[PDB]
Amino acid sequence: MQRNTYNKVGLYILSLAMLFVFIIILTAKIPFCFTSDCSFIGLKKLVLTNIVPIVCFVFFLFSIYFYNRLKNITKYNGQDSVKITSCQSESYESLTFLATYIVPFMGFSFEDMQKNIAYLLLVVVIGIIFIKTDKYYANPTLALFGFKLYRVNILHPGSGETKNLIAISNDVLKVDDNVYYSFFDEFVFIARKKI
Amino acid sequence: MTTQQLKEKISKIIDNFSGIRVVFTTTANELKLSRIEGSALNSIAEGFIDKIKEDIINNEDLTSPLLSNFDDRKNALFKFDYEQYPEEFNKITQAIAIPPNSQDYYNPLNKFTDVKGIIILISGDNKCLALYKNKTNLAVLRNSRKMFNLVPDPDGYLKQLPNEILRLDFNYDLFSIGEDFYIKNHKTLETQMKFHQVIEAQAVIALNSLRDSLLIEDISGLEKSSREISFARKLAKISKHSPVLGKIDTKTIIDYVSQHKYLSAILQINEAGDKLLIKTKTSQKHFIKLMSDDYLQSDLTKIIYMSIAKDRLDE
Amino acid sequence: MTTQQLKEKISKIIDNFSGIRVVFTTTANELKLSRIEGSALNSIAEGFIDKIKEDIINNEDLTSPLLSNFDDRKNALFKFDYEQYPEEFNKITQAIAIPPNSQDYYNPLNKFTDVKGIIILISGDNKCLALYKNKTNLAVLRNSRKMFNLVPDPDGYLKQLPNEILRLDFNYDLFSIGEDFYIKNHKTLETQMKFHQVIEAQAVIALNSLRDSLLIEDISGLEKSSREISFARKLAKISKHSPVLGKIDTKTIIDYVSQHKYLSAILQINEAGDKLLIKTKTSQKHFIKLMSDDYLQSDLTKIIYMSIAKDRLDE
Repeated sequence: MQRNTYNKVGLYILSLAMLFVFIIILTAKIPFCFTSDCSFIGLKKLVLTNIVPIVCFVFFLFSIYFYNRLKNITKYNGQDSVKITSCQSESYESLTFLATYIVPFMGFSFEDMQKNIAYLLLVVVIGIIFIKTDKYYANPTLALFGFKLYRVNILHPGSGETKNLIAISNDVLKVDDNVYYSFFDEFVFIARKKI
Repeated sequence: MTTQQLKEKISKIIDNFSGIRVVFTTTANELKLSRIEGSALNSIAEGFIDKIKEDIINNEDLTSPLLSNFDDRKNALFKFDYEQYPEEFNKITQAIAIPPNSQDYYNPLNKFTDVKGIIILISGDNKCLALYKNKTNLAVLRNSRKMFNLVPDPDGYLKQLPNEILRLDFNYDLFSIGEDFYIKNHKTLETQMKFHQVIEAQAVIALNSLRDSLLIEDISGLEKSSREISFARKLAKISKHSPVLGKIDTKTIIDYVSQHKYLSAILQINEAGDKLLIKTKTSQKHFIKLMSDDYLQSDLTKIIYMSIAKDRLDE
Repeated sequence: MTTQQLKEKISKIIDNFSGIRVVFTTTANELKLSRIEGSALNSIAEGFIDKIKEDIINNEDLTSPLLSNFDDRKNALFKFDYEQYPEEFNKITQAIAIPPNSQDYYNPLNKFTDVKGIIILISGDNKCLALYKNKTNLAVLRNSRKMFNLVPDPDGYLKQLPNEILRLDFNYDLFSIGEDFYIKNHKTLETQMKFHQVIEAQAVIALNSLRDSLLIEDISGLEKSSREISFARKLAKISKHSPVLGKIDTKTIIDYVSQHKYLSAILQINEAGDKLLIKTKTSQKHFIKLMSDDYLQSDLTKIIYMSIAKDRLDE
C-alpha cells in the first residue's frame, strides 16, 4: 500500500492526459469572436461557464507532474546492463486503453453537472480497478512520445534471469539487444539500448 | 601459484565492461542498493576502471601470494585460502546474486551512519567482480565555508559543514571474482570485520608446535609476544609455511645458528647445547624471521641478505 | 640515520606537541598560509598524529632504505639520498622557515583550483616536522539531495554538490625533519614532481654501463622497455646498488646462468657463449631480477628463492 499504490496512481493519471486534452478541446465555451462588440463579459462568468475545462486543466498539470516524476525515476541510476532472451511487442495494449476507455468519454454530453459527477465517479472507479489490474503499464501519453512497451525476459550477468518483465523504451528492441534498466516497480523498467 | 589467471579474468571483465552497481552494506548486516546519479556513477565507473587498470592490467610487478604467506611486500593481492569465511564475505556473495528488480533501496534519511561498507559490482562479459570498501568515518574531510550573507564570502572559515556526506574514495580494500577472494588491505581484515581470532588460534597452534619441537627453552616470552596481531600473523605463517619446522631436525638448526655470522651473536645457545636462549624482542623477531628462512644467502655474489619478502620461484 | 633514531625523534616530537599550521603551494609556486579554524585544527592534528603513531610509533616493522635501493615493499619510509632536489623540496624547506607573523595569507576566492600541495607542520621538541601531500582529482564526496525546498526528500539521489571543496584526508605523501626527507607515496614523486626524467637518465646511464660490461648483444628490448618507469626504477637500482655490475666479470655470470635450474631455461646463451640473449619481456624482467642479486639459494634446505625485498645485514 501507499508508495506502490501512489506510483501506480501516478501512472494512471499519466494515462489520462489525452482525455483531459480532449475534454478541454470539446466543451470549452470560450467566446472565440473577433467582432468589435465582443467585449469582455467578465472573469467570474468566464470561470463559471467553463468549470469542467478548469478541472480538466488542473488534472492536465497533474499528468504533466507525474510525467516529470517518471522522468525523475530514470534520471539518477541506470548504469548497468542485462541481456534480453524473449522479446514480444505489447504496444497494442496501450492502444486498447485508448479506444475503449478514452474514446467513449467524448460521446457523452458534458452539460448538466449531475452527469459530470457520474463521469467523474466512472473515472475514479476505472482508476481503482486499474491499479491492481496487472496491466497498469498501458499508456496513450507514453506511447505518443515514441515509447514502446515490450514484454521481455532479462538475464543478469551475475544474478541470473528473471521472467515476465515489462520494458518501456525509446527505440526498437529484439533478442540479444542489451539495455540499461531504471526499474520503476518489480514489473516495469525503462530500457535505453546500450549500443 | 601464478597471476596470469586473474590477469586474464580482469582483462575479460574490463575490456567487455557492461555496467556498475553500488550496494551499501549496513551495521545490522543486510544489503541496501543505492541511488547514485548517472553522471557521477559514470565518473565512478571510469575511475575504478582506471584504478583496476593501473593496479592489475597495466601493472607488471603484481604478485598474488597466499594470505597465510603474509610478507611485507607491495603490489600484492593476498589469496584467501583460510577455511572460514567471515560474515561480510558471505554478504558480498549475497550481493552478487541480488536480482535487478529488487526494491530494498537505501534510505538517505539514515544520514549515512548505519552504513559500514560499500560494495561495487563491476560487471563484464557475463561475470561480476565485487570490490569492497570501508566507510572510514568520513576520514574527517574538512569543507570550505559559504557564509549565508553573500555568495563568494572572502573570509577563510573552512570547516566541515554537514558531517554526513559519504567519502567513497577510489582505493578498494578487497575484492571477489568468481568464487575466489583477493585481499589488498589487511587492516580492514583485522580491525573492521574481526579476522584476528583465527590468526590468534593459528598462533596458539604454532606455539603448541614450537613446544613439541623442543627447539626453544622458555616459550613464555613468545606467549607474551603472541598477543600482538602484528606478531600473531607471522606466527600463523610459521604454523602454515615454515619450511624447516618438522621437515628437518633440531640439531642441524642448532648448528645453523651456531656457525652463522649474525645469528650466533643474538640467538644464544644454552649450556647444554640443545635449546635456544631467546628472551628479548629483537631475539624474538630474529627467531621468527629465521623460521621464515629470511637469512637468505646468494650464490653468484655469496652475500647473506635479509629477505623481507620471498617466493618459491615457479613463474 | 637509523630507524630507531627516527622513531625516537618522532616520539619526542609527538610527546611534546606545541603547535600546528597549514600551508598551501599553488601552481604559481608560492607559500600561502590558510585560515583553518582551531577546533578543526585540533581534530585534523589528532587524526594526523594518530596516523603518524600508527605509521611510525606503534609500527614495529619499519625499515628506512634509500630510493636508489628501491623495491616494492610495504610499511617503509624511503629516505631521500639523491643529490638533485626538486622545486617542491625547496618550497617545503622554505615552508618550515615561515615566520608565525607572516602576512602571506590564502585568498578564499580561488575556488581551490590553483592549490596543488598541502603542508601539515607539526611542532615538537623545538622541531617542525613537515608533511607534504598533494591534491587529487577531488576524490568526490556525495550528498543526499535535500533540495525540494529546505529539508525533506527521502527519495533523492546522491550527487556531487560542490565540485570545488578540498578534502584534506587522513593521508600524507612525504615527511621531512631537519634536512632529512622520507617518501611514502612514490607515485606522486614520479608523476607530480616530474622525477621520471632523472630516473630515465639513471636508466640510460645504467644501459651505457651494461654496454660497457660487454654482456648483452642487443639492448633494443631494454631500450623500448626503459621508457616505462617500472623498468626504470629497477634500472636505477642496478645503476647504484647492484653488486654484480662493475664487480663480477661476464664469464662468471654466464657460467652461473648456465648451471642454474631456472635461469638456463629462460635466459638462454648464444652460439658463441660470449653474451646472453634477451628479447622477451619475461627474459627482460628475469635479467633485471638476476642482475639485482635476487635469485638466492637457502643454506639450510637448499631451496632457491626470488627475493622481492632484501636488506643487507652487515651494513
